[PDB]
Amino acid sequence: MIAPMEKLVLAGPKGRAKELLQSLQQAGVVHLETLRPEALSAYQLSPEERA
Amino acid sequence: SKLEAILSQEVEAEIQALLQEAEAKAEAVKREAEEKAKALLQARERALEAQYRAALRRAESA
Repeated sequence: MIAPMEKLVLAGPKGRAKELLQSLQQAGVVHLETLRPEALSAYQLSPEERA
Repeated sequence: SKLEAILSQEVEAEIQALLQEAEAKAEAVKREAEEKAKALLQARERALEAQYRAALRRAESA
């Protein structure tokens, strides 16, 4: 039996975004999604984080 | 909501610290201008007092 595979939506601030993505990536049991077209930007990340 | 309160409170306090920085900058602009104004007034008063002393010496010579 294939698992029912629920959806997980999160939000918040961006220093907390990097920190919660760290804490979500340490317990790595989640798949990702683009979530572009509605009401938000494509998130060009940062220049210093790109370096 | 709760996350609205978090985001608004935190980065609005950041904006408030930015406004405090701007007001400190404006105060540092005004301070040196007041210093130059009072120094100009004192130099003008000194030149006037030297002028009046020279006028008194001229009156004494006459």
